[PDB]
Amino acid sequence: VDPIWHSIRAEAEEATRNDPVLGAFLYATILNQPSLEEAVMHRIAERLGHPDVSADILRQTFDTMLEANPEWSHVLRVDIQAVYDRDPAYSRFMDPVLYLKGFHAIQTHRLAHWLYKQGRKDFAYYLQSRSSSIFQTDIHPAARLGSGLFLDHATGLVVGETAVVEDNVSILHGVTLGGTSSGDRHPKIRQGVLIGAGAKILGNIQVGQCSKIAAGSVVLKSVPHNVTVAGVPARIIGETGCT
Amino acid sequence: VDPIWHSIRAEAEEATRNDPVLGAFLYATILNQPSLEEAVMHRIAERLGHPDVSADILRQTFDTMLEANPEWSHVLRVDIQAVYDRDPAYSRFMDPVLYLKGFHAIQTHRLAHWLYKQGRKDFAYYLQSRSSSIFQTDIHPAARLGSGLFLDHATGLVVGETAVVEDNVSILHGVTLGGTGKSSGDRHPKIRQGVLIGAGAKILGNIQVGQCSKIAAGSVVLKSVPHNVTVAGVPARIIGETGCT
Amino acid sequence: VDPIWHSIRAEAEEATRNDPVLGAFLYATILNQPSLEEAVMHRIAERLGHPDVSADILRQTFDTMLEANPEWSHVLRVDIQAVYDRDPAYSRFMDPVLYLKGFHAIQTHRLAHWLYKQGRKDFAYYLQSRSSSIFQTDIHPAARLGSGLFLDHATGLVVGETAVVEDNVSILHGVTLGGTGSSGDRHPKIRQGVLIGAGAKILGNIQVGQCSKIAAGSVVLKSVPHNVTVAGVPARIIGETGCT
Amino acid sequence: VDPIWHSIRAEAEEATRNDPVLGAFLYATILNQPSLEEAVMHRIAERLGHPDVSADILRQTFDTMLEANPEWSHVLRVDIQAVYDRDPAYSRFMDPVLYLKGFHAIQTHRLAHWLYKQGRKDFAYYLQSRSSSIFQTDIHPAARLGSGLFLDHATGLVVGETAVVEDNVSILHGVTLGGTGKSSGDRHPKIRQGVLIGAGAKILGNIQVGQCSKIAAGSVVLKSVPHNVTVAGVPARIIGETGCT
Amino acid sequence: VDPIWHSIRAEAEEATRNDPVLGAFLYATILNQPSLEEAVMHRIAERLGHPDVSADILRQTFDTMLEANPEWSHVLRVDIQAVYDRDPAYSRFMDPVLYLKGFHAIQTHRLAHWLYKQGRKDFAYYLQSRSSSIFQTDIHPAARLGSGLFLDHATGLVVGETAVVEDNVSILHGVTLGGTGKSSGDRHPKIRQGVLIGAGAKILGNIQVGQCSKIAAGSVVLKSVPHNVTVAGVPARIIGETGCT
Amino acid sequence: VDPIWHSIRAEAEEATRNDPVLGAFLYATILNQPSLEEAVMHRIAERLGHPDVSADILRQTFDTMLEANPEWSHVLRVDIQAVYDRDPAYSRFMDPVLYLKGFHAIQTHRLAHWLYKQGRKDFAYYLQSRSSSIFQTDIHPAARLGSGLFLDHATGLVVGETAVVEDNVSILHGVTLGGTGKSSGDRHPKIRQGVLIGAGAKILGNIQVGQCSKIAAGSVVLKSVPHNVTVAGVPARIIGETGCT
Ligand SMILES: [Mg+2]
Ligand SMILES: [Mg+2]
Ligand SMILES: [Mg+2]
Ligand SMILES: [Mg+2]
Ligand SMILES: [Mg+2]
Repeated sequence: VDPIWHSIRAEAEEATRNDPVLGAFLYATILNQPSLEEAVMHRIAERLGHPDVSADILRQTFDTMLEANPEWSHVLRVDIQAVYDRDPAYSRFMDPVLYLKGFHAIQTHRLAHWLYKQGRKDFAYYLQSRSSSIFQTDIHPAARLGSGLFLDHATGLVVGETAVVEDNVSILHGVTLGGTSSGDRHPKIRQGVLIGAGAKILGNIQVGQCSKIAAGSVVLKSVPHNVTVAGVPARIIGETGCT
Repeated sequence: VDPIWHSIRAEAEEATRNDPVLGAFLYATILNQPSLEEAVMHRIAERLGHPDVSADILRQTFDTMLEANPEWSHVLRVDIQAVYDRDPAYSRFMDPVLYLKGFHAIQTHRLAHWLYKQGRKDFAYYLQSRSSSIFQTDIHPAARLGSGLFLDHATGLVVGETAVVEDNVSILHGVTLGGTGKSSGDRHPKIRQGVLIGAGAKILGNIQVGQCSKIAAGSVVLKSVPHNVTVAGVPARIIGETGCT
Repeated sequence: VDPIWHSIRAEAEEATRNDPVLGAFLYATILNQPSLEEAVMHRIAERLGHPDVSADILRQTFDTMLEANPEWSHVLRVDIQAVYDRDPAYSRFMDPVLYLKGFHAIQTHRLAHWLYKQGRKDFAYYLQSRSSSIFQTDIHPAARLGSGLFLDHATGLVVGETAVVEDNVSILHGVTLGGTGSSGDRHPKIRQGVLIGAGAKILGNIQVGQCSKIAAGSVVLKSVPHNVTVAGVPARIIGETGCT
Repeated sequence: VDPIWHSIRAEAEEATRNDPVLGAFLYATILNQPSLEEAVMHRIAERLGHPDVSADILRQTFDTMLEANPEWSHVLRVDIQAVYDRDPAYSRFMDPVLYLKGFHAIQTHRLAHWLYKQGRKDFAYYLQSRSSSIFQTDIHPAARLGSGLFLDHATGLVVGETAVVEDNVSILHGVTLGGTGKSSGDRHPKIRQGVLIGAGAKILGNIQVGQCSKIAAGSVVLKSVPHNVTVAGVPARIIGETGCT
Repeated sequence: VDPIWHSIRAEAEEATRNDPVLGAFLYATILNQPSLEEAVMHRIAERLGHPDVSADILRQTFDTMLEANPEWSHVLRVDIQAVYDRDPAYSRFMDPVLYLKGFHAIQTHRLAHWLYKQGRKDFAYYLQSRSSSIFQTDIHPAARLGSGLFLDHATGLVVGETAVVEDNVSILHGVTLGGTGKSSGDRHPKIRQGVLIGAGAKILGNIQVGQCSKIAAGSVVLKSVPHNVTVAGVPARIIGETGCT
Repeated sequence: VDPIWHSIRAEAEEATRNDPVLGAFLYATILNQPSLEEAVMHRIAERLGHPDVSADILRQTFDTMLEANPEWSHVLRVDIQAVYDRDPAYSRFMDPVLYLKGFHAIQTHRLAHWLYKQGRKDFAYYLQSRSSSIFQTDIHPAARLGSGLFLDHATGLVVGETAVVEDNVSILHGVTLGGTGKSSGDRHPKIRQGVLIGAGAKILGNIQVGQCSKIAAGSVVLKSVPHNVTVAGVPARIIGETGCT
């Protein structure tokens, strides 16, 4: 049972038929692959590949991560499901896999996070640098991100060293989870939270579960659960629930 | 008669004499080209090319768009003329064609939009994905952008699926024409002709910005803006009257 | 003696020991290089290198800039020292040289700026274009940037043609030093020691006085006195501060 | 009508259907191309392309050669027909166009040869160098090669600066059309119409190989060869009579 | 129990410690690989990879042939064993896997041969074209090559469509197993077990070279050669007796 | 003074004005370079560069060789002078530096030879493997080559582990300095000074070719040759007197 994988294979076959100049891209990336994991690792490694460190090295490293962490198989599928559930602009499971840099960046972080805890700090920093340049997402490898994360549009995401994001969170573009203290100094974003475009959340503060942070908000103090905050500085302007 | 082409040709010629190391780039992109259209498609294809999908296939596919849409020839030139007229930092028609990712992003979108309407949705998504990563401009292929569009600096632009931008619009970096977050069906802004949108501005929801209006940098616009006004702030308020360029 | 360069070589040697698969990257960019300058020029050239204009051409041109501006040797070391002193997420001098695109964007501008003063505007604009696309930093070649500059995270930086930034300034991502809405000199002057918060927009022919701090998300449309903190849309003075 | 072209397009269509992963290669090289000329020029540019001199610059230059030498359209097709008639290992018109380096090298020579005449000697020598490295054919740009030329397998062919090859010749791999002692002047072979040159044959000096004759494999030819003979051995000696076909 | 595999890993580890700049190459090609088969496929795919057809697609296609053809695992190791035993210039099992183009060209043909039989003739001919350009070995995908084949130096190898090379054969560079002889049908040589073919030798026509025989460098062979002889000369003459060993 | 270098710079300058599209190539390879050494190292590294092992790593390793072997500065110049003096087909000192794979193969070998002597055997074999594939010259890094070596056309050169080539030797394409089949230690030829070796010639065994002698094209040399003679044939016989220069 892997309904997502078989959906993705069917989409890739139709796409190839529908546009056969894309067949090298679709066969290499989806159709020739033995699994969804290897198709995701392959695509991300090809986007991050560079003369400095080949796609192959990245792909091979990704594989060793997947072997030290077989639960990523589940997390990964939950992440794809998040996009499929939450983004109306895209209708296929194949879309975050092939196209969506936010999805690419999340799994890249998962790689660099694992590497970083292994003492492989340069590899992790390399991935961090490459993701920042190619996906425009600067996430410190020490950062903790939950499963079912939705990073929509993504451009300009900054996430600090001691930041934590829990499960089922949605983050848009232009968001900072940063400082400025110099110990634990970055936000903790509890489960189900939505963070709107351009929001700045600064300091070791907490954003309560199910809360919403309106676009352009500057959040300088903890936000309770089930509320909506907005503005510079952010004040409560509404109530909400984990919908 | 094509004064934009011939002036770009003479700009490239001087640039090569001035800096001979750039001769391969200037000849391949401009001087060896038979037309402005071909030069523009070449430059863009080269910026977007990747081992996943070669610049050649992008270039070839661009040309199929120009065949099916000859009016792109005119749209291309008014988009160049917009940069020439509105940006004081550059003085040559060649500058947007060679260097400015905003201009490249616009034409990329026009290709993707055409492809999307033809049912070639993976090709359109691929271009949108590549434009987002390379030009930092995330424009859904279903979005509708008019001619005379000036995308200045560009970085961080997001334009939603149901957005419409009319003619002679100018948009700065860090601009979102997006949704509130509910949110389905027509849920993205309508930007009427002559509008200027300042840096970092967020315009959210199926709301309209009336013709010839100006949105100051950093504004968060949640309700419709009438024509002929300037709005600023979080949330936006009308601060002044204003007119078209 | 060049303790910064000698620490980097040591950091890179241990790095390859620790992770040998990165040996090609680390030997090519650091250990094989005769100097810190050539390691920095080489990394930047590899990042910006493209079929259109090769890394080799970029690297060669960088060396000519170095040859013509000996003082860059000193400026480069103060910029590195700044990341080391001011950023708690990184512990090695090698970090900005290898990974930090803000650092790479600054030295890229110093090259484009020099080129642009030589009349080599196309080479200048090509660098500007590439840096805007690869490092997400759009700095006009005519802008002036002082030494000890720290560009943290960098993504979305926009710096206009007439902008001036003095020594020892720190600038976060999403910053605009731009204009609104004119003709000539229309861009800000950021005096020494200033800190500019994430997302902050500083527009027009205005100045931010020495040691001042602009908070995250501030929109600054009037000149800011020395030794203050400003915040808000639009910004107002919310405090007093000094240099460090 | 251009029957060769139309056959090639149909063959490329079937090929893509039979093995879709080859679709990018087959579309970019054949199906997206507007003419046979452009398909051939494109494939060759891609094979020769390098970071030193991009495929694009090679492809643009080639197109410049075609404009100044409209005769090439014909030469190209008779070269292709030569392969289709003389090689039993291949059944399709597109085989030479996509795959056969001997064919690629002849058309590279034609480009180099024209450049050379134009005083563009670096570009000529660059192609010669790249062809020698990638197709293993070293042909001096000053060499003259006729049409209906068949370079079968090709590896290790060397053709001297003053060599001439007439129409309808077939040359195998390992063939030297080379020099003898030193000497500076006219010093390489003139090969007349219809000659077949066997594998590994060495033909040295300003000597002539007459109309319709056959050099067997491994022959060392140091003296002129009459028309309508077959020669063989070291030193090459006549062994039979032969004619054209 | 894969003593070849285990020695190769150990050679790669030592080589990386000895020359750390080669670490990316040796990790990616050896030490990050799960098997000898995947390392050999990877190396070959990287050497033949091109923007026309990526290394990735080659590697994926290779892995498919391994799947459908489990026999190759054995043929591969008797090939590698052939090199270790027969070449005095190289001391490691890692050497053919990484460096030796003759070894690469052999395994490449085995892929192309399989594809050709599946009806994927274009992919077979692309591999043939690419091998001929990069390894200088032109082997028709319909040629039948036995196990334990040693191709030493390789440059200039040409093997016709109807050729058959039996097991335990050694072939030097510059060798042709070719035709006369565009007669169509069965028209290329049949080389029997244990044969040694010297540099430069040309074997032409549907003829046979019998077991354990030795063809001296430069020989031109136009008629069947019996078992257990050494032939030499242009034309080739039996000059002696020889045993297998 | 360094007249070779100055002449190359002037040639380069002239070439770029003659053909501006080649400016990126000619600046990056010659005009932007501070020495002849660095120009030659750069060209070779760019031809040999691959995703497996970047041109930068090769170029940096070549620098290391130069740092330890300042003597190569002279060896390099006399190698360039050999081409200028001996090849009537090219009139500029720049020609071998840019174009001639035989000259590139020589300096590649000198690097590989030095690495091999340092115990960096894998880097040495990789260079040997790459040169074989890209220049078609298979030279074992343990071979000793003197200065003033002219490798004309080069395709198919094979030089064995224990071969020695003394100064001012000229070797054509298709040449083997190899072994016979009774191999142990020294099993490859010794070519003394001033020898000319003709195209396709095979010199097999631990035999010696004496001073100023000439080996005619196609020859198979199986026993030692005294000084001041020409040999020819299969196998080769002394056919006259000669004397070199
Ligand atoms: Mg390509
Ligand atoms: Mg092409
Ligand atoms: Mg190059
Ligand atoms: Mg590759
Ligand atoms: Mg030559």
